[PDB]
Amino acid sequence: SHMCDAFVGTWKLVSSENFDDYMKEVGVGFATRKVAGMAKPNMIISVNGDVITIKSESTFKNTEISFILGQEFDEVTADDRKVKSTITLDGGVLVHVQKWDGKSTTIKRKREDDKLVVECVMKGVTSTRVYERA
Ligand SMILES: O=C1C=C(O)C[C@@H](C=C2c3ccccc3-c3ccccc32)O1
Repeated sequence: SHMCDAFVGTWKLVSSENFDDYMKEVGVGFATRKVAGMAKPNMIISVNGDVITIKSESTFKNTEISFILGQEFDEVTADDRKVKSTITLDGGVLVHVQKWDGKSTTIKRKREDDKLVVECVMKGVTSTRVYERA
């Protein structure tokens, strides 16, 4: 048993708060915000050795990242940013920093009760996305 056991699984989005405003702060344009904001993604997390894979599947976009903790990688975000990402574990929280165009956003993912809570932060703006097991 191991580092991210409690994250592993298939998860479905059940609530979202302030996501439009988070996307605005990120720089997402109107049409992508409207369509992206409707999506109810399935997040599929798995671990094979040191490699963590997070897939997100929705009607808007399918994304996939695989990574080793602490080791920077290239990511294509759902809104089509090309970012440099680094994901670490801090006290049981996955902390994902994305850098692009001189900007930065942090996504934290944590287990809380039977949920997986995703907090997306851009400057002063937070969005909270709550997932339950599918
Ligand atoms: O791990 C997670 C789980 C979440 O529910 C949001 C997701 C991040 C994004 C995101 C970030 C910035 C701009 C757009 C989008 C977007 C648009 C559609 C679906 C998902 C996402 O990151």
